[PDB]
Amino acid sequence: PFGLTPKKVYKPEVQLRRPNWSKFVAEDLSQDCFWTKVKEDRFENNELFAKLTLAFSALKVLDSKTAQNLSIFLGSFRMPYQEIKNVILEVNEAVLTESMIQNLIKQMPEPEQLKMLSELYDDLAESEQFGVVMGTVPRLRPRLNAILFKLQFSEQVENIKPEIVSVTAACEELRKSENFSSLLELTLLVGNYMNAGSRNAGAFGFNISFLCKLRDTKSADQKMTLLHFLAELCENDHPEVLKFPDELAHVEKASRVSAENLQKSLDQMKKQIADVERDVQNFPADEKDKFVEKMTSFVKDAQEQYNKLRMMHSNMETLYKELGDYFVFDPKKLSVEEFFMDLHNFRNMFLQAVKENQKRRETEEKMRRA
Amino acid sequence: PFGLTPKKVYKPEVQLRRPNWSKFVAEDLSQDCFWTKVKEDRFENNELFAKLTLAFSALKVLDSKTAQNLSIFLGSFRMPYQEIKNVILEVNEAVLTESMIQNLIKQMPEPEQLKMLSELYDDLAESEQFGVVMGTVPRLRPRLNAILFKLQFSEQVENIKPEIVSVTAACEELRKSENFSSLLELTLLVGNYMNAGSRNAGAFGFNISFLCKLRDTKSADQKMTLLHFLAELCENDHPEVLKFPDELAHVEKASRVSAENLQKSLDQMKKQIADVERDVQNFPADEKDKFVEKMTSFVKDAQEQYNKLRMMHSNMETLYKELGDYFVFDPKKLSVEEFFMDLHNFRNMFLQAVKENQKRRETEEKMRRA
Amino acid sequence: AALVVDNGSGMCKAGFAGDDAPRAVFPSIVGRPRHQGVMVGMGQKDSYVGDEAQSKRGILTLKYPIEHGIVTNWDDMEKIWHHTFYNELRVAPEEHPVLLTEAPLNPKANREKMTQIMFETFNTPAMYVAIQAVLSLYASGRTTGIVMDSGDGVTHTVPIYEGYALPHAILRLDLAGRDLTDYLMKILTERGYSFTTTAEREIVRDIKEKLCYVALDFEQEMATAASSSSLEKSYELPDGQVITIGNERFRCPEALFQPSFLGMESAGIHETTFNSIMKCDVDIRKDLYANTVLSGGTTMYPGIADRMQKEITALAPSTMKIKIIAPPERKYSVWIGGSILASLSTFQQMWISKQEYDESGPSIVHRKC
Amino acid sequence: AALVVDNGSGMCKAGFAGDDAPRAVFPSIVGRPRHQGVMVGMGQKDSYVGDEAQSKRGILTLKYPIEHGIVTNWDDMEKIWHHTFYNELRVAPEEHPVLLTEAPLNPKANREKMTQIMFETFNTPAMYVAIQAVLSLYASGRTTGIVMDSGDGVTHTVPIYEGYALPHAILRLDLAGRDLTDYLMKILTERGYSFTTTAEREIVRDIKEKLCYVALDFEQEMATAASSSSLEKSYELPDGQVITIGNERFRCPEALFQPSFLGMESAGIHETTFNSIMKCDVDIRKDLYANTVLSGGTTMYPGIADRMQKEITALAPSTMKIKIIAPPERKYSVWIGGSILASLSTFQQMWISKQEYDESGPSIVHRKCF
Amino acid sequence: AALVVDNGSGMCKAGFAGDDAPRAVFPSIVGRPRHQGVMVGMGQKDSYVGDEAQSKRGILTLKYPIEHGIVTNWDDMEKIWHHTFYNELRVAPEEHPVLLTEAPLNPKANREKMTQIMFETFNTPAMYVAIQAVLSLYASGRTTGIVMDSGDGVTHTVPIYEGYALPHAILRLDLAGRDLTDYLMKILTERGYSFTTTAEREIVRDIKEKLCYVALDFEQEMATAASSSSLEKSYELPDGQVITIGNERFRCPEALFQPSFLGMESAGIHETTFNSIMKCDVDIRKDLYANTVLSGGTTMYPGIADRMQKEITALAPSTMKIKIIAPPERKYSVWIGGSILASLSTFQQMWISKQEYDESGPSIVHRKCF
Ligand SMILES: Nc1ncnc2c1ncn2[C@@H]1O[C@H](COP(=O)(O)OP(=O)(O)O)[C@@H](O)[C@H]1O
Ligand SMILES: Nc1ncnc2c1ncn2[C@@H]1O[C@H](COP(=O)(O)OP(=O)(O)O)[C@@H](O)[C@H]1O
Ligand SMILES: Nc1ncnc2c1ncn2[C@@H]1O[C@H](COP(=O)(O)OP(=O)(O)O)[C@@H](O)[C@H]1O
Ligand SMILES: [Mg+2]
Ligand SMILES: [Mg+2]
Ligand SMILES: [Mg+2]
Repeated sequence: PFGLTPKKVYKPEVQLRRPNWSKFVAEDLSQDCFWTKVKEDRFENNELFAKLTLAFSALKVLDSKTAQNLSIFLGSFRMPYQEIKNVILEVNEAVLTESMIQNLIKQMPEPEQLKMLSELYDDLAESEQFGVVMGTVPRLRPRLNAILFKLQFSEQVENIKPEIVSVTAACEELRKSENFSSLLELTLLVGNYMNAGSRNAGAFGFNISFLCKLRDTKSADQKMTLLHFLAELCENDHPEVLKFPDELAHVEKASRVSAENLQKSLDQMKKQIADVERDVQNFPADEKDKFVEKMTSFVKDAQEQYNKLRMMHSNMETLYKELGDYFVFDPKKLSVEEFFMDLHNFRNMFLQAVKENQKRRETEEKMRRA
Repeated sequence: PFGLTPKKVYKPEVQLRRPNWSKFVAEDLSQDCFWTKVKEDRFENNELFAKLTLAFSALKVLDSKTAQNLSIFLGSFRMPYQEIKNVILEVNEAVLTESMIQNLIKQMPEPEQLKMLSELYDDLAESEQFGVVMGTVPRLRPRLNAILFKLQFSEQVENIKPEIVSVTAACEELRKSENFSSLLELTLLVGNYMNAGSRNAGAFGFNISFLCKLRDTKSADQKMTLLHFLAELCENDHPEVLKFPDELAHVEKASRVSAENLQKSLDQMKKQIADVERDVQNFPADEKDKFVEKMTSFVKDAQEQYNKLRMMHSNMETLYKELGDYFVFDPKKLSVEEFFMDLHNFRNMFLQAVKENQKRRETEEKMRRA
Repeated sequence: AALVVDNGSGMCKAGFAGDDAPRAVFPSIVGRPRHQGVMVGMGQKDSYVGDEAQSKRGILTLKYPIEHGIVTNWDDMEKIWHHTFYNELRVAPEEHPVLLTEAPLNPKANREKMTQIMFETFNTPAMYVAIQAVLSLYASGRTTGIVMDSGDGVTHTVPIYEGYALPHAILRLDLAGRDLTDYLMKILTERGYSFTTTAEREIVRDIKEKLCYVALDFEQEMATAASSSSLEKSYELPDGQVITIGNERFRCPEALFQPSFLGMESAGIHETTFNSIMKCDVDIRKDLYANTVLSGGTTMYPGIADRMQKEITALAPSTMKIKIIAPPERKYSVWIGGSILASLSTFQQMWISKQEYDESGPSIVHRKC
Repeated sequence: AALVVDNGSGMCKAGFAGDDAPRAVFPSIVGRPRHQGVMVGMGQKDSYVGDEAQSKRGILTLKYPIEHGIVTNWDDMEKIWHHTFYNELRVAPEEHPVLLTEAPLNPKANREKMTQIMFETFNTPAMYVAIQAVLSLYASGRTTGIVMDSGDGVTHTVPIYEGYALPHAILRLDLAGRDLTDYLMKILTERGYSFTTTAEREIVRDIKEKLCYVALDFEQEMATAASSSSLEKSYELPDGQVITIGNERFRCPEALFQPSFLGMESAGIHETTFNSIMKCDVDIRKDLYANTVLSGGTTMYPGIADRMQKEITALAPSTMKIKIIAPPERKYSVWIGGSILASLSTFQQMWISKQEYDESGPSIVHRKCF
Repeated sequence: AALVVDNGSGMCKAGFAGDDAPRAVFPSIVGRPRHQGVMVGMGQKDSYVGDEAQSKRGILTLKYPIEHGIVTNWDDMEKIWHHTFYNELRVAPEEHPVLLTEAPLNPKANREKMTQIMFETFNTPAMYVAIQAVLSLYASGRTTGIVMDSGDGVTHTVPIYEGYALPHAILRLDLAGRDLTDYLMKILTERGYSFTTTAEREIVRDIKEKLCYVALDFEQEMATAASSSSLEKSYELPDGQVITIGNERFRCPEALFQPSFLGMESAGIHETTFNSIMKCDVDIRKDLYANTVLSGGTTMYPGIADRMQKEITALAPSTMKIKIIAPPERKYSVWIGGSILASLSTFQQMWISKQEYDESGPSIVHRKCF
C-alpha cells in the first residue's frame, strides 16, 4: 500500500504471552494517519528480546436430542440401571417415585428403536447400553404406563373427593336455607313495586344472578344503593335474614369446581383402568416380576373405589337437576361455576353492603354527637 | 294457571328507577317450582312504600394537592403577595430568586382555574385569595416563565465554558505530546514480538483502550506484569518517557464531561431564547412593568454570548474528528467520555505502575544490603 | 393557638403557632445535685432542668434524657415537658392543642409513649406527630428535595418528592454532633488538656461551637498547620485559663466526612447523601440533586456547604448539576417548618382527638401518622 | 479428575466431578484489616479470603467481589480462585480440567475475561462455561422445565427446553438474598435493634437463615401476630444479648412476592414465572407449566412451595395443572448438575483445550461453549 | 544487648534485654535538702535522687518528677537516667539502644522530649517508645485481651483483637495508686492521726502496700467492722510508735471501684473496662470478656481480681463468662514484655536509628511508634 508494511519476521525461540489487541489491518489507517513512520529501529536490538523472553517465558443409533438427555438422566440418580429395571419390574415403592418415571417415559425413544438394541455391548455408550437393558422387558411402553396408575389413582381420589363432597353439602345447605327464601321474597315484592306500569309489572319471579345486579341500580342520591337499601331495611325491622351467609359454609370450595371437569376426569380414569384389563389378558401372570398382584389386584380395590365415585357423582346429577328445577334453570345453559360463583360473589358483596351500612351509620352517629 | 297470579296493582305516585331483570312468565315455573306461595302480605304495608319511594325518587376552588401546597408556600416566605405580584411585575432582583421562582410555577394551577376567581373576597381562604391577586395580571403563565431565563442563563454559560476549554486544551496538549508517541511505539514493537506466529503477527497498529488492558497481561511469575515491564524498561535505558502524564493536565475534566451532554444543553437554550422572541412579538412594549430592556436587551447580549459558544462547540467537531482520524476512530462508536476516561485511567495506572516498581526496588535494595 | 415542641437530642425548642425564631429555646438537660448541701437557709431543689442546670453545672451532673433520638429515660422527660409548658410558655395545655416532632426510623414504642403522656398526664385536647426532615423541607419553601439533617446523635437523609416523604430511601447515621464532641476532648489530650467530667463536656461543646471549621482540602490544610502556626487560636476557660488549638480546629468537624477516625465502618456523611439518592427512581433524581437542603445544628460549620458540593460532584456523573442549599436559619429549620403547619385551617381535620385516642389507645398514632 | 467450581455472589461451591456434595462451601468474601498491627511477629497476611475472613470478621472490611451477578472487582476474584484451588481443594490446576458456571444474560465481556484467567494465571488444560439455570435441571433429572433460579444477587427464571435455554423468555429480577438481608436491618430497627457495619451483616444473615418462614396468607397472619405472641422467637448474638424478632419473621422473605414493600415497581417472583412462561410457545407451555423446579439458597424458606403454588393458581388457567417441585438439594442444585455434565463420556468432545485456545485466542469461548 | 527501661509515675524498672530479672529497681523520686548544713567534715551531695533519697527522707522534700504519667518537670528526669545507666547498670548508652514506655493518650510533647533528650544527651544508637499496656501482653504470652495497666499514676485499658489494637476504644483513667495514698491520709484524720508531709507520704504508702485489701462485698463490711473488731491489723511507725487501722484497711482500695469517695465523677475501674469493651465490635467482645488481663502495682491488692469478676458479671451478658486473668508477676508485667520485644529477630528493623532522627527531627517518634 503506502510503502508502510515492512513486516518483521521474529520467530521467537520460546513462546511468550500473546496480548490480544483489536486488529488494525493496514487498510483503514494505511492511507494517511499516525504510526505510518514508526521508528521501530531505534527500539530494536538483541538485548531487549533476550530479556523480554526471560520474564514472559510460557452414540450410534440414538439421535442428538435423546442421546444427551438419556445420558443426563442416567447420571441424575447415579445408580445402576439393572436394579432400576428390577424396581420397575418389581414395583418397589421406595426407589420408584412419581418424578422419576414421568420424565423416564419421556426419555423412552420410539418402541422400534429399543428393538435392534437387544438383537445387537460395552462398546456402546451409557445411553445405548441402557437401551438394551430397558428393551429386554416385554411390552415396555404399556408397562411403565401401567406403573403411572397407583401414583395418581390414589392421588386422584383424594384430590377430587373434597371437591365432590363439597358441592352436595352446599346444595343440601342451600336447600334448607330458610333465610335465603326470606331474602328472596323481599326482593321480589319490593322489585315489583318499582316495576309497576312497565314491561316487568307484577313479575312472579326472576332469573338467578339478578341479586348481584342490584348494586348497579342507584337512587336519587348516588350514595344510596338498592342492594344497600335492603341491607339497611332488614337491620331495621326484619332481622334474622343476615345469617344466610353463615348458613352456607362450603361456598368457596364448590364454586371453584364444575361438574364438567369431574366428568372429563372420571372418563379418563375409566380409560386408564381399561388398559390394565387388556394388559392382563394379553400378558398372563411371577418371581421375575413382583408386579404380579400389585397392579391387577390394585384394580380390584380401584374398581371398588372407582365405583363409589360413580353413584356419588351420579348423586350430583340427581340433586343438581332437582336444584335446577328449584330455581327454574336447566343444567345446560348454566353450570356449577357460573351459577355458584355468582352466588358466592353475592355472599361477599352482601357482607360488604352491610359493612358500609355500619360505616355509614358511624359517621351519622359521629355528627349527631358533635 | 296454578292459582299463583294475584297481580298486585301498585301505581306509584312518583316514577322510580325500574330495575331490569330477566322475565319469568307464569307459564313455565307456575306448574311446580319455588315462589308459588310468596308471603307478600307478610312484608306488604304502607310505611315501606312511602320510605322506599323517597330514596329512589326520580381551598374550595383549588383541589386537594394544590390547596395545601399553596397554603404552605404562601406561608413559607410569610410576606404579602400584593408586593410579590408587584415584585414579579417590576422584576425586582432582591426579592426574586431562582429557587423562589422555580417552586412558584409549581404552585400555579392550570391557567383556567385563575380566571373565574377574578369574576367571583375575604371569605375565601389565603390560597384562594392569593390566586385572585395573582390571576389579575394578564398572561400569567408566560410572564412568570418570561422571568426564568436571566436567572439561569448566566449560570449555564459559565458552566459550559470550563467544560469546553478543558477538552480543547486536552486535545491540543495530546496533539503535541511526543512522549505519548514514544510510549506508543514501545508497546507496538514489543507486542508484535510476542504476537509473532499468531493471528496478530506484525500488527501495524492497535485500537485505543488496549493500553489499559496491558496490566491484565501477566508473566511467568505472577508478581511481574507487562504494564510494569514497560515502566521498568523505560526507567532503565529509555528515559524521559515518564513525563507524559504531566503533559496532560485537563484530561480529568475532559474525561468528566462528554460532547453528547453539551449538545443537548446547547439545543435546549436555543429554544429558551426563541420563547422570548415570540414573547416580544406577542407582547409589544415600560413604566408599569419594569421588564423594559431586562429581557429584550438581555437577548441581544445573550445571542452575542451564544454565538461564541456555537463556535467553541463547533471547535470540538473540527478538532475531535481530526483527533478521531488521528487515532482512527469515528466519533459515533466512541465519544469524549469513554475515550478520555480510558486515557484518564491509563495515566493513573502508569504512575501507580512506576510506583510499585520503586517499591519492589526498595525491597530489592533492602535484601542486597542485608 | 397551637403549640410546637420540637424535642432534640441535645437541645429543645418551643413556641406557639404561626411564628418563626422559636421562643422557648433551652437545652434538653436534667441535672441533680452531686454533693451534700450544708446550708439550710437556701432552698435547694431536688433537680434542675433546662437553663437553670447550665448556670450551676459546677456541682450538678448534667444527664441527657435523650440519646441518639431514642429516649433512654422517660421519668425525667416529663419534667422537661412540664417545664416547657408551665414556666417557659406559661400556657395551660388542657385548652391548646400541641404538635410534636420525631426522627424517622425510630422504634414504635418511643412515639407511642409520647401519645400516652400528652393525653392523660397533660390532657391535651389534640396532638400530632410529624417527621423532622419533612418539616425541614418546606421550611425552605420547596416541596421536592432531599433533607440532610444532623443533630447530636442522629444524621438522617430523607429524600422527599411532595408533602409525602419516601420511606424506602430513608437513611441514618450515628455520627452527629454529640459523637464529635466526645472526639474533640479525645484529641485535646495530645496537647496536654484533659476533660473528663460531664461539666467539662459542655465546655468542649462551646470550643467546637466557636473555634471549629471544615477544611476544603484536609490533606493540604495539614501541611499548612505543620509548616507554620498560621491557624492557631486561643480560647478562654470559665476559670480564667486560656488554651490554644492548632489542627484540632478542623480535624474534629471533618470526622463526618471520614468516619474511619472514629472507628466506625459507616461511610461519610457526604456519601450517605449520594447513596440515598441512588435508592430513588432515575427520573426522580433530577429534582432530588438540585435541592440538597442542609438542616440541623451540626451542619453550621464554616465551609460545610462548600465541602459537600465538591465531594458530591466527584461521585455523581457530570450530567447532573449539584446545588447545596443553606438557609440562614438552618439551625431552627425543623421548628419553623412545623410552625406553618398549625397555621393552616386545613390541618385542623388532621388531628388526633381525645375521643379517637380513648377508643384506640397509644396505637392510634401508627395508623394515623 | 475434572473440577467443578460454581461462583456465586454469596458463596462458592467447589469440588470434583462425579461427587454428590461440594468439597468446600465457603463464603465468597475478601476482607482486609482496617486497624493498625501493633503486635509484632504476627498480624501479617492482610488478604483474608474465604472462611478465615468470617472468623475474624470483627476487625475486617467485608467486601463482596461479586455484586448483582456482575463482577465489580477482578483483582480479588483471582484471589478467590487461587484460594479455592490451592487451599480448599489443595490441587494444582495444571492437570485438572475445570468447569465453571455463568449467570443468565451475562455480559459478553465478563465471560471472555474468565477464559483468560483460567488459561494464563492457572493455565488449566481445558475449561468450559455453562449456564447456571440449565445445570439445575441436569441435577433435577428432567431435561425440560423452568428453573426459578435464585441466590444472593440475582433471581432468574429460565424456562429451558431439551437442555437449551430459551433466550427470549428469560426474565431477570433484581431481588435476591442480599436485598432480603438488607431489608431485615431496616425493619429490625422498628423494635430497637440496629446493625450497620458489614461485620454485623453476617449476624443479620444468620438470623434470616434460621428464624424466617414464608406465610401462606397475610390478611389473617397479621392479625394473629398482633393479637397473640405465639409466633415470637429468640436469638442470641455472639455478644450474648437476647433479641426477639416476632412479627418480622415472615415480613423479610415476603418481599420476594410483594416487592412493592421495598419500593420496587417490578412484580414478585410468583408473577415473573407466569410471564416467562407466556413468552414460550403455546404447544410447549403444557410441559413447562407442571415442571417448575426451584433452585438457589434463597428458595429454602419453609412454606415457599405451598405459597407460590397457591398464588400461581389464580393467575393460571383453571384447566391447567401446576406442580411446584422443591428438590432437597436446592442450595447445591447448580453444582451437582455440573458434576453430572462433566462425568459424561461425551463431554470430552467440546473441551476448550489449551492447544486450540492459542490459535483462536480468547474469542474461541464465544463459538465453542456457546 | 538492648536496654529496656520502664519509667513509671511512682517507680522505675530498668534492666537488660533477654534476662528475666528487672535488675536495678529503685523509686523515681528526687529530694532536695530543706535543712541548713552544719557539719563540714563529711562530703555533702546535691539534691538526692534514687533509692538513696529514701534513706535520708527525714530531711529532704521528696519531689516526684512524673505526675499522672505526664512529665511535669524535665530537669530532674534526666538525673534519674544518669543514675540509672551509670550508677546502677554500669553501662554506657553510647552503644546500647534503649526502649522507653509511655501511657496511651499521653501528650505528644512527652514522647518527643524523650527522643530529643536521649539522642542529644546520651547519643544512643537507637530508641523506641512503646505503650506499656500493649507491652505487658507479651509477658502473658497471649495475643488478645483487654489489658488493665494500673500504675502509680495512670489507669488505661487497651483492647487488642488478634494483634490489631483498637485505639478508638482505649479508655484512660487518672485514678491510680498515688491518688489512693492521698485518700488514706484523708481517712486517717477521722481516727485522730496526722500525715501532712511529703516525708510522711512514703510511710503512708507502706500502710497501703502491706495492710490493705479489697473486700469481695463492701456494704456488709461496714456492718461487720463497726459491730465487732474483727480486723484490726496494727502497724508500727518508723520511730517506734504503733498505729491501729480498722475499717479503713479496705476503704482505700474501694475508691478504685467507687471514685465518688474521692469526689471524681469518673467511673470505677470495674465499669470502665466493661464500658471499654462496649465500644468495640460485637464479634470481638466474646474473646475480650473472657480474656481480661491485669498488670501494674495497683492491681496487687487482695481481692481485686475477685471483686472485679463479680462486678463485671453484674453487667456482662448472662450467657457470657468472665475470666479476670491476673498473673502472679503482674507487678513487672510491663518490663518482662519489654525484654521479649527487644530480643525478637524481626524487631531489629523497627529501631529509630541515629541517622533517621537528624533528617526528620523530634516528630519522628510519631511515625515509627504507635
Ligand atoms: N456553630 C456551630 N458549629 C458547629 N456545631 C454546632 C454549631 N451550633 C450548634 N452546633 C451543634 O448542634 C448540636 C445541637 O444543635 P441542634 O441542631 O439544635 O440539636 P438537635 O438537632 O439535636 O435538636 C450541638 O451538639 C452542637 O454540636
Ligand atoms: N435456609 C435459608 N433460608 C433463607 N435464606 C437462605 C437460607 N440459606 C441461605 N439463604 C440465603 O441464600 C444465599 C445463598 O444463595 P446461593 O444459592 O449460594 O447463591 P449463589 O448460587 O449465587 O451462590 C445466602 O446469602 C442466604 O442469605
Ligand atoms: N505489694 C503491693 N501491695 C499493694 N500495692 C502495691 C504493692 N506493690 C506496689 N503497689 C502499688 O503500686 C503503685 C506503683 O507501683 P508500680 O506499678 O511498680 O509503679 P509503675 O507502674 O509506675 O512502675 C504504688 O503506688 C503502690 O501503692
Ligand atoms: Mg432537631
Ligand atoms: Mg447459584
Ligand atoms: Mg509502671
